[PDB]
Amino acid sequence: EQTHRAVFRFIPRHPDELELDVDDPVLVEAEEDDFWFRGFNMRTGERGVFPAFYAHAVPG
Amino acid sequence: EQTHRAIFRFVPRHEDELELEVDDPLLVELQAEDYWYEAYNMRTGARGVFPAYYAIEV
Repeated sequence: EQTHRAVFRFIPRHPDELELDVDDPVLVEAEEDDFWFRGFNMRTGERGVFPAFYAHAVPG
Repeated sequence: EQTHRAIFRFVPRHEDELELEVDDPLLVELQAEDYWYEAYNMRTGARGVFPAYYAIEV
């Protein structure tokens, strides 16, 4: 189930990060470090963490 | 000369990252094409990188 949609492009600098393009559907699984979300980019099939404010909740 | 202000709370997960509280004054030294910025946090005196969306120009 999709939980969020990316609002801004996020390109990893760190190997544990999830790349996001604008509009990407994301399933947010959990918060790791405060305001870091672990998610699944449903478009790319990748998993990783990203800064939480990059994603906006959607009904899915 | 402040260039930006932080608009989102950013807690570093990674060693190179700059912690941001909302409204922190920032001097952005490097905007990279991967949409990370490298800055001096003018409140905390720290330096590091943070995601471009988390700051706006003043």
